[PDB]
Amino acid sequence: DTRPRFLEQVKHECHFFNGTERVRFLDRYFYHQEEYVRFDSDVGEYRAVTELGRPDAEYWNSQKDLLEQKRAAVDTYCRHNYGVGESFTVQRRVYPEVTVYPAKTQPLQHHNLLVCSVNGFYPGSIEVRWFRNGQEEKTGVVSTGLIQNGDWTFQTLVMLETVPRSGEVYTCQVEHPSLTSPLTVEWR
Amino acid sequence: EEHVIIQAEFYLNPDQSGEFMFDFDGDEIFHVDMAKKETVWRLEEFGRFASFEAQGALANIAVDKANLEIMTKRSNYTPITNVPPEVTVLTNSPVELREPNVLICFIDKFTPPVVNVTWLRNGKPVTTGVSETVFLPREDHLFRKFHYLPFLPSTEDVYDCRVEHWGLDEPLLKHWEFD
Amino acid sequence: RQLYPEWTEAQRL
Repeated sequence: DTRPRFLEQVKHECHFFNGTERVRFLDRYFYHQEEYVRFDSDVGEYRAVTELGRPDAEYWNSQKDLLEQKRAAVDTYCRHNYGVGESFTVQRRVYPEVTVYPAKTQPLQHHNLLVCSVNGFYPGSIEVRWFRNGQEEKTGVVSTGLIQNGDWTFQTLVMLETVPRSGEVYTCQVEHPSLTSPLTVEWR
Repeated sequence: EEHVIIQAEFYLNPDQSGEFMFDFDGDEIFHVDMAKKETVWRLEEFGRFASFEAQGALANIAVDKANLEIMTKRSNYTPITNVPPEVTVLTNSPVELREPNVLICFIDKFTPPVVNVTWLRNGKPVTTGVSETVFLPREDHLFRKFHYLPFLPSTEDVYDCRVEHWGLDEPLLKHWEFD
Repeated sequence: RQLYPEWTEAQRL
Protein backbone atom coordinates (compact mmCIF):
# COMPACT_ATOMS: atom_id res chain seq x y z
CA ASP A 1 0.00 0.00 0.00
CA THR A 2 1.92 2.96 -1.31
CA ARG A 3 -0.92 5.41 -1.91
CA PRO A 4 -0.14 8.98 -0.91
CA ARG A 5 -1.09 9.94 2.65
CA PHE A 6 -2.31 13.33 3.85
CA LEU A 7 -1.80 14.32 7.51
CA GLU A 8 -3.73 16.88 9.54
CA GLN A 9 -2.62 17.97 13.00
CA VAL A 10 -3.97 20.41 15.54
CA LYS A 11 -2.27 21.27 18.79
CA HIS A 12 -3.96 23.17 21.57
CA GLU A 13 -1.07 24.22 23.76
CA CYS A 14 -1.05 25.68 27.27
CA HIS A 15 2.24 27.08 28.60
CA PHE A 16 2.53 27.77 32.33
CA PHE A 17 5.10 29.91 34.13
CA ASN A 18 5.50 30.22 37.91
CA GLY A 19 2.48 27.97 38.29
CA THR A 20 -0.98 28.90 37.04
CA GLU A 21 0.20 32.53 37.14
CA ARG A 22 1.56 33.84 33.85
CA VAL A 23 0.06 31.62 31.11
CA ARG A 24 0.18 31.45 27.27
CA PHE A 25 -2.19 29.56 24.97
CA LEU A 26 -1.48 28.42 21.39
CA ASP A 27 -3.96 27.18 18.79
CA ARG A 28 -1.80 25.53 16.14
CA TYR A 29 -2.92 23.91 12.90
CA PHE A 30 -0.67 21.72 10.75
CA TYR A 31 -0.75 20.11 7.32
CA HIS A 32 1.76 17.24 7.56
CA GLN A 33 4.35 18.91 9.79
CA GLU A 34 4.21 22.50 8.58
CA GLU A 35 2.12 24.65 10.87
CA TYR A 36 0.15 27.01 8.61
CA VAL A 37 -1.82 29.25 10.99
CA ARG A 38 -2.06 29.79 14.72
CA PHE A 39 -3.68 31.83 17.46
CA ASP A 40 -1.05 33.22 19.81
CA SER A 41 -2.61 34.18 23.15
CA ASP A 42 0.02 36.91 23.34
CA VAL A 43 -1.09 38.15 19.89
CA GLY A 44 -4.90 38.21 20.20
CA GLU A 45 -5.78 37.03 16.68
CA TYR A 46 -4.87 34.19 14.31
CA ARG A 47 -1.73 34.89 12.28
CA ALA A 48 -0.73 32.90 9.17
CA VAL A 49 2.36 30.72 9.61
CA THR A 50 2.92 29.89 5.94
CA GLU A 51 1.11 31.26 2.91
CA LEU A 52 -1.03 28.12 2.79
CA GLY A 53 -2.80 29.52 5.85
CA ARG A 54 -3.60 33.04 4.61
CA PRO A 55 -7.34 32.26 3.97
CA ASP A 56 -7.86 30.64 7.38
CA ALA A 57 -6.59 33.56 9.45
CA GLU A 58 -8.61 36.13 7.50
CA TYR A 59 -11.73 33.94 7.80
CA TRP A 60 -11.48 33.32 11.55
CA ASN A 61 -10.58 36.86 12.56
CA SER A 62 -13.82 38.01 10.93
CA GLN A 63 -15.89 36.09 13.47
CA LYS A 64 -15.24 38.20 16.56
CA ASP A 65 -17.71 35.90 18.30
CA LEU A 66 -15.01 33.27 17.84
CA LEU A 67 -12.06 35.53 18.68
CA GLU A 68 -13.75 35.93 22.04
CA GLN A 69 -13.52 32.25 22.96
CA LYS A 70 -9.83 31.85 22.15
CA ARG A 71 -9.05 35.10 23.98
CA ALA A 72 -10.62 33.58 27.11
CA ALA A 73 -8.93 30.19 26.69
CA VAL A 74 -5.98 30.98 28.96
CA ASP A 75 -8.64 31.14 31.70
CA THR A 76 -11.46 29.03 30.28
CA TYR A 77 -9.23 26.27 28.87
CA CYS A 78 -5.66 26.44 30.18
CA ARG A 79 -5.92 27.69 33.77
CA HIS A 80 -9.03 25.58 34.20
CA ASN A 81 -7.45 22.29 33.15
CA TYR A 82 -4.27 23.06 35.10
CA GLY A 83 -6.28 23.15 38.31
CA VAL A 84 -8.25 20.01 37.55
CA GLY A 85 -5.06 18.05 36.87
CA GLU A 86 -2.26 19.61 38.98
CA SER A 87 -3.15 17.20 41.78
CA PHE A 88 -1.75 14.29 39.77
CA THR A 89 0.57 15.86 37.17
CA VAL A 90 2.26 18.92 38.68
CA GLN A 91 2.48 17.41 42.14
CA ARG A 92 3.29 13.87 41.03
CA ARG A 93 6.33 12.53 42.93
CA VAL A 94 7.72 9.03 42.46
CA TYR A 95 10.67 7.54 44.36
CA PRO A 96 13.75 6.73 42.27
CA GLU A 97 15.23 3.22 42.55
CA VAL A 98 19.01 3.04 42.63
CA THR A 99 20.94 -0.10 41.67
CA VAL A 100 24.72 -0.24 41.21
CA TYR A 101 26.26 -3.01 39.15
CA PRO A 102 29.26 -4.08 37.00
CA ALA A 103 28.62 -3.62 33.28
CA LYS A 104 27.53 -6.81 31.46
CA THR A 105 30.09 -5.60 28.92
CA GLN A 106 33.40 -3.67 29.36
CA PRO A 107 34.34 -1.65 26.23
CA LEU A 108 37.44 0.15 27.50
CA GLN A 109 40.25 -2.33 28.16
CA HIS A 110 41.24 -3.44 31.66
CA HIS A 111 39.10 -0.81 33.40
CA ASN A 112 35.87 -1.85 35.09
CA LEU A 113 32.77 0.10 33.99
CA LEU A 114 30.46 0.74 36.97
CA VAL A 115 26.80 1.43 36.28
CA CYS A 116 24.42 3.42 38.47
CA SER A 117 20.85 2.81 37.33
CA VAL A 118 18.12 5.11 38.64
CA ASN A 119 14.69 3.71 37.75
CA GLY A 120 10.99 4.53 37.82
CA PHE A 121 11.10 8.10 39.15
CA TYR A 122 9.08 11.30 38.50
CA PRO A 123 9.33 14.15 37.83
CA GLY A 124 12.18 14.17 35.37
CA SER A 125 14.35 16.52 37.42
CA ILE A 126 17.05 14.43 39.10
CA GLU A 127 20.78 14.53 39.85
CA VAL A 128 23.14 11.55 40.05
CA ARG A 129 26.79 11.81 41.18
CA TRP A 130 29.57 9.27 41.90
CA PHE A 131 31.83 9.19 44.95
CA ARG A 132 35.06 7.30 45.78
CA ASN A 133 36.19 6.80 49.40
CA GLY A 134 35.06 10.39 49.89
CA GLN A 135 35.17 13.06 47.17
CA GLU A 136 33.39 13.36 43.83
CA GLU A 137 34.41 11.74 40.55
CA LYS A 138 33.68 14.49 37.99
CA THR A 139 35.86 13.10 35.22
CA GLY A 140 35.41 9.57 33.86
CA VAL A 141 31.64 9.37 34.20
CA VAL A 142 29.13 9.70 31.37
CA SER A 143 25.36 9.10 31.42
CA THR A 144 22.46 8.27 29.12
CA GLY A 145 20.70 11.46 30.10
CA LEU A 146 16.98 11.28 30.81
CA ILE A 147 15.08 8.35 29.34
CA GLN A 148 11.31 8.30 29.23
CA ASN A 149 9.60 4.97 29.78
CA GLY A 150 6.38 6.48 28.45
CA ASP A 151 4.41 5.46 31.54
CA TRP A 152 5.17 8.58 33.53
CA THR A 153 8.45 7.40 35.03
CA PHE A 154 12.02 7.90 33.95
CA GLN A 155 15.34 6.19 34.15
CA THR A 156 18.90 7.34 33.66
CA LEU A 157 22.20 5.48 33.80
CA VAL A 158 25.31 7.30 34.96
CA MET A 159 28.24 5.03 34.09
CA LEU A 160 31.67 5.34 35.74
CA GLU A 161 34.92 4.15 34.20
CA THR A 162 36.87 2.97 37.23
CA VAL A 163 40.33 1.51 37.70
CA PRO A 164 39.88 -1.48 40.10
CA ARG A 165 41.95 -1.77 43.29
CA SER A 166 40.47 -3.73 46.20
CA GLY A 167 40.30 -1.58 49.32
CA GLU A 168 37.99 1.06 47.84
CA VAL A 169 34.27 1.69 48.18
CA TYR A 170 32.11 3.37 45.52
CA THR A 171 29.07 5.45 46.32
CA CYS A 172 26.35 6.60 43.91
CA GLN A 173 24.34 9.54 45.24
CA VAL A 174 20.92 10.69 43.99
CA GLU A 175 19.04 13.86 44.89
CA HIS A 176 15.40 14.05 43.67
CA PRO A 177 12.34 16.22 44.48
CA SER A 178 10.63 13.12 45.90
CA LEU A 179 13.48 12.51 48.34
CA THR A 180 13.73 13.90 51.86
CA SER A 181 17.54 13.42 51.62
CA PRO A 182 20.08 11.95 49.12
CA LEU A 183 19.86 8.28 48.29
CA THR A 184 23.20 6.46 48.39
CA VAL A 185 24.29 3.05 47.12
CA GLU A 186 27.78 1.65 47.75
CA TRP A 187 29.75 -0.87 45.68
CA ARG A 188 32.75 -2.85 46.90
CA GLU B 1 8.54 26.30 37.83
CA GLU B 2 7.23 25.84 34.21
CA HIS B 3 4.94 23.22 32.60
CA VAL B 4 3.04 22.47 29.38
CA ILE B 5 -0.26 20.75 28.58
CA ILE B 6 -1.09 19.95 24.95
CA GLN B 7 -4.32 18.64 23.43
CA ALA B 8 -3.03 17.13 20.20
CA GLU B 9 -5.14 15.61 17.48
CA PHE B 10 -4.55 14.33 13.96
CA TYR B 11 -6.32 12.80 10.98
CA LEU B 12 -4.89 10.51 8.34
CA ASN B 13 -6.23 9.76 4.86
CA PRO B 14 -6.86 7.50 3.12
CA ASP B 15 -6.52 5.48 6.30
CA GLN B 16 -9.09 7.55 8.16
CA SER B 17 -6.98 7.27 11.31
CA GLY B 18 -7.90 9.80 13.93
CA GLU B 19 -6.33 10.48 17.26
CA PHE B 20 -7.18 12.66 20.20
CA MET B 21 -5.11 12.80 23.40
CA PHE B 22 -3.71 15.06 26.16
CA ASP B 23 0.02 15.43 26.80
CA PHE B 24 1.42 16.97 30.00
CA ASP B 25 5.18 17.57 29.90
CA GLY B 26 5.86 14.83 27.35
CA ASP B 27 3.74 12.14 29.00
CA GLU B 28 0.20 11.09 27.97
CA ILE B 29 -2.68 11.82 30.36
CA PHE B 30 -5.34 10.13 28.24
CA HIS B 31 -6.49 9.58 24.69
CA VAL B 32 -9.95 8.86 23.36
CA ASP B 33 -10.45 5.39 21.89
CA MET B 34 -12.13 6.26 18.59
CA ALA B 35 -13.90 2.92 18.02
CA LYS B 36 -15.58 2.47 21.44
CA LYS B 37 -15.75 6.24 21.97
CA GLU B 38 -14.59 6.14 25.58
CA THR B 39 -11.69 7.92 27.28
CA VAL B 40 -8.55 5.92 28.22
CA TRP B 41 -6.28 7.35 30.94
CA ARG B 42 -2.65 6.31 30.68
CA LEU B 43 -2.60 5.50 34.39
CA GLU B 44 -5.70 4.12 36.11
CA GLU B 45 -5.19 6.63 38.98
CA PHE B 46 -5.94 9.62 36.75
CA GLY B 47 -9.43 8.19 36.25
CA ARG B 48 -10.77 8.76 39.75
CA PHE B 49 -9.56 12.38 40.11
CA ALA B 50 -10.57 13.91 36.74
CA SER B 51 -12.87 13.14 33.78
CA PHE B 52 -13.36 13.91 30.08
CA GLU B 53 -16.39 13.48 27.86
CA ALA B 54 -15.30 11.47 24.80
CA GLN B 55 -18.03 12.83 22.52
CA GLY B 56 -16.36 16.27 22.56
CA ALA B 57 -13.28 14.76 20.97
CA LEU B 58 -15.05 12.98 18.11
CA ALA B 59 -16.47 16.41 17.40
CA ASN B 60 -13.04 17.95 16.85
CA ILE B 61 -11.69 14.94 14.97
CA ALA B 62 -14.67 15.17 12.59
CA VAL B 63 -13.58 18.77 11.92
CA ASP B 64 -9.87 17.86 11.50
CA LYS B 65 -11.07 15.42 8.84
CA ALA B 66 -13.04 18.19 7.16
CA ASN B 67 -10.16 20.63 7.21
CA LEU B 68 -7.91 17.89 5.86
CA GLU B 69 -10.17 17.57 2.79
CA ILE B 70 -9.61 21.32 2.30
CA MET B 71 -5.88 21.50 2.87
CA THR B 72 -5.11 18.49 0.70
CA LYS B 73 -6.83 20.27 -2.15
CA ARG B 74 -5.06 23.54 -1.25
CA SER B 75 -1.56 22.13 -1.13
CA ASN B 76 -2.45 21.04 -4.66
CA TYR B 77 -2.64 17.38 -3.59
CA THR B 78 0.81 17.30 -2.03
CA PRO B 79 1.28 13.95 -0.24
CA ILE B 80 3.31 13.67 2.96
CA THR B 81 6.99 12.68 2.94
CA ASN B 82 7.66 9.40 4.74
CA VAL B 83 10.18 9.73 7.58
CA PRO B 84 11.62 6.40 8.82
CA PRO B 85 11.75 5.88 12.61
CA GLU B 86 14.84 5.29 14.74
CA VAL B 87 14.14 2.22 16.87
CA THR B 88 15.78 1.73 20.26
CA VAL B 89 15.18 -1.28 22.52
CA LEU B 90 15.78 -1.28 26.29
CA THR B 91 14.55 -2.55 29.66
CA ASN B 92 12.34 -0.94 32.29
CA SER B 93 14.85 -1.67 35.09
CA PRO B 94 18.20 -3.43 35.82
CA VAL B 95 17.93 -7.00 34.58
CA GLU B 96 18.15 -9.96 36.99
CA LEU B 97 17.46 -13.68 36.48
CA ARG B 98 13.92 -15.03 36.93
CA GLU B 99 12.92 -11.58 38.24
CA PRO B 100 9.91 -10.19 36.25
CA ASN B 101 10.88 -7.27 34.03
CA VAL B 102 9.69 -5.26 31.03
CA LEU B 103 11.22 -4.90 27.57
CA ILE B 104 10.49 -1.52 26.00
CA CYS B 105 10.54 -0.78 22.29
CA PHE B 106 10.74 2.95 21.67
CA ILE B 107 10.00 4.12 18.10
CA ASP B 108 10.98 7.74 17.50
CA LYS B 109 11.14 10.67 15.07
CA PHE B 110 8.73 9.38 12.46
CA THR B 111 5.62 10.14 10.42
CA PRO B 112 3.01 9.47 9.15
CA PRO B 113 1.46 7.93 12.32
CA VAL B 114 1.14 4.38 10.98
CA VAL B 115 3.60 1.73 12.11
CA ASN B 116 3.42 -2.04 12.71
CA VAL B 117 5.40 -3.38 15.67
CA THR B 118 6.00 -7.06 16.54
CA TRP B 119 7.82 -8.87 19.36
CA LEU B 120 9.91 -11.97 18.71
CA ARG B 121 11.54 -14.25 21.22
CA ASN B 122 14.08 -16.63 19.75
CA GLY B 123 12.57 -16.52 16.28
CA LYS B 124 8.86 -17.09 16.85
CA PRO B 125 6.66 -14.09 17.82
CA VAL B 126 5.20 -13.50 21.30
CA THR B 127 1.92 -11.73 21.92
CA THR B 128 1.00 -12.43 25.55
CA GLY B 129 1.28 -9.61 28.03
CA VAL B 130 2.24 -7.09 25.35
CA SER B 131 0.75 -3.60 25.43
CA GLU B 132 1.31 -0.30 23.73
CA THR B 133 0.61 3.36 23.53
CA VAL B 134 -0.93 5.52 20.83
CA PHE B 135 1.22 7.93 18.85
CA LEU B 136 2.75 10.63 21.02
CA PRO B 137 3.39 14.07 19.57
CA ARG B 138 6.94 15.38 19.39
CA GLU B 139 7.74 19.10 19.41
CA ASP B 140 8.83 18.77 15.76
CA HIS B 141 5.43 17.28 14.91
CA LEU B 142 6.77 13.84 14.12
CA PHE B 143 5.76 10.94 16.37
CA ARG B 144 6.89 8.57 19.19
CA LYS B 145 5.36 5.36 20.50
CA PHE B 146 6.10 2.67 23.08
CA HIS B 147 5.52 -1.09 23.04
CA TYR B 148 5.90 -3.21 26.15
CA LEU B 149 6.66 -6.87 26.86
CA PRO B 150 6.70 -8.63 30.25
CA PHE B 151 9.18 -11.48 30.59
CA LEU B 152 11.33 -13.63 32.85
CA PRO B 153 15.00 -12.90 32.19
CA SER B 154 16.98 -15.92 30.96
CA THR B 155 20.52 -16.72 29.78
CA GLU B 156 19.44 -18.25 26.46
CA ASP B 157 16.58 -15.97 25.35
CA VAL B 158 17.13 -13.43 22.55
CA TYR B 159 14.26 -10.95 22.03
CA ASP B 160 13.48 -9.08 18.82
CA CYS B 161 11.55 -5.86 18.31
CA ARG B 162 10.37 -5.81 14.70
CA VAL B 163 9.23 -2.51 13.18
CA GLU B 164 7.64 -1.84 9.76
CA HIS B 165 7.04 1.66 8.31
CA TRP B 166 6.65 3.17 4.83
CA GLY B 167 9.80 5.22 5.40
CA LEU B 168 11.93 2.07 5.72
CA ASP B 169 12.57 0.22 2.47
CA GLU B 170 12.62 -2.96 4.55
CA PRO B 171 11.49 -4.08 8.03
CA LEU B 172 13.87 -3.23 10.88
CA LEU B 173 15.03 -5.44 13.70
CA LYS B 174 16.37 -4.50 17.15
CA HIS B 175 18.05 -7.33 19.10
CA TRP B 176 18.18 -7.67 22.90
CA GLU B 177 19.52 -10.57 24.98
CA PHE B 178 21.02 -10.97 28.44
CA ASP B 179 24.64 -11.68 27.40
CA ARG C 1 -13.56 18.32 38.08
CA GLN C 2 -13.16 17.43 34.42
CA LEU C 3 -10.87 18.44 31.59
CA TYR C 4 -12.39 20.73 28.96
CA PRO C 5 -11.44 20.14 25.32
CA GLU C 6 -10.57 23.29 23.37
CA TRP C 7 -12.57 23.42 20.12
CA THR C 8 -10.98 22.96 16.72
CA GLU C 9 -12.23 25.65 14.41
CA ALA C 10 -13.43 24.71 10.93
CA GLN C 11 -11.97 26.22 7.78
CA ARG C 12 -13.83 27.31 4.61
CA LEU C 13 -13.45 25.79 1.12
